[PDB]
Amino acid sequence: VLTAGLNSQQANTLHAFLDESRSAALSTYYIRQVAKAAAAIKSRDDLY
Amino acid sequence: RDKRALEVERTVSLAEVYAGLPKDNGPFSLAQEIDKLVSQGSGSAGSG
Repeated sequence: VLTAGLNSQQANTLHAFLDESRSAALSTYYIRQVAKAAAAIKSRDDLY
Repeated sequence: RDKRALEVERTVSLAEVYAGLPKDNGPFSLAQEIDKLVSQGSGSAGSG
């Protein structure tokens, strides 16, 4: 409901914010919980 | 091949450029948006 009250500039700002916070979280989760051992991923750079 | 070129001078007002953007591009008054952006620590106006 709260995001529905935003204008287009605010919506773009919000989405940019969330996507950046979100990828950090997903990347962290992935490396420790999902990444297969075969892939020698130690950090976010390796994940890329 | 070095033909003499026509030499043309054209004056461009950016306020008109921004004010005149199509509605879908977020047209704006340049002076007003600058005031807001300067007062704020961040933000943006327009798009693309």
